[PDB]
Amino acid sequence: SKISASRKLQLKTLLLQIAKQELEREAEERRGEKGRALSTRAQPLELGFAELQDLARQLHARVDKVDEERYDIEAKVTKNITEIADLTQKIFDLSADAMMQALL
Amino acid sequence: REKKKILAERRKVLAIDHLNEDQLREKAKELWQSIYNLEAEKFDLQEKFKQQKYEINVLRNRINDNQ
Amino acid sequence: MDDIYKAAVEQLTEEQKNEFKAAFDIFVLGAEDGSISTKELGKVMRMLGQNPTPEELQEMIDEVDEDGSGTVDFDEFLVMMVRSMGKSEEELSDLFRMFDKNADGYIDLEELKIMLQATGETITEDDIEELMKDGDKNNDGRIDYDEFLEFMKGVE
Ligand SMILES: [Ca+2]
Ligand SMILES: [Ca+2]
Ligand SMILES: [Ca+2]
Repeated sequence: SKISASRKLQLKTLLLQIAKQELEREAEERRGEKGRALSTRAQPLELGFAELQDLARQLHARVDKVDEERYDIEAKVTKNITEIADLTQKIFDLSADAMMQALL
Repeated sequence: REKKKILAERRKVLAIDHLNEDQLREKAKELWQSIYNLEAEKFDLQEKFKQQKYEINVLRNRINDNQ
Repeated sequence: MDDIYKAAVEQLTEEQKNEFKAAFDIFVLGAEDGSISTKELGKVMRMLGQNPTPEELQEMIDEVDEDGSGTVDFDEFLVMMVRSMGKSEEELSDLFRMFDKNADGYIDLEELKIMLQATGETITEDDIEELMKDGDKNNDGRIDYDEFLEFMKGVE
């Protein structure tokens, strides 16, 4: 070989560190993106009696809206879990320290 | 004049229309927190959906290349 | 998985090598070729509190035998010693995605070079030539998911 096995092992180790680093940052971007989406999709409350009970009914109906949308995307994720499980099954089808003491 | 639609609107009248000033502003807080919680779950499910599409794509490459 | 062990051998201090040579020279007392046959290896394991079959034993010799001689010499003995001194597949799958920057399901040479450049270490054309050389075992210009798993087997 044209470089030492110790070098290729050093490079492989450093490659994994920075890939892990890119994974971590990607998770931090996702956190910040989630907060921005929630500030848009769930603007915090800003508070008369009649206007209050109109709002509460609008919020009550919105709860029903969101939970139906959230179910609809959960159904797609669920079939993807079963599909992944089907594709994964298709791919499947395709000691020394006691010696040194006893010798020395 | 749909019976299932009429009943679907009676659920918020039954839930809200009988509270006084202050249970109303305390019920509205909990409704919003529920909406916020559901949207947070919905965002996470959307992120998971994208990652599955990539994972399925990789799986399809592997099956084709190992056949 | 074999060049991880030769990296460990390369990083043995002269004190482990001097100790391992003393143990090896005792190991080979009586052998006519001056190497560890199944006879001597069996004696040490019979005496280490085990009991191997005469072919259970040939398997351990043949696992480090880069000689086709059914015997273990000192260099093969060092490999054997460090082999007795990785990362989960679900974790490697997520790291694999960080390489595949165009998300096509493969890592090509340029994506490998972008990651290498990101390491901070100085990279040479032989570093890159032999890293892709180790990963791509069907020399098709890509390292797929399965090749990536074997490429990284045992990497800390
Ligand atoms: Ca040999
Ligand atoms: Ca790619
Ligand atoms: Ca390949």
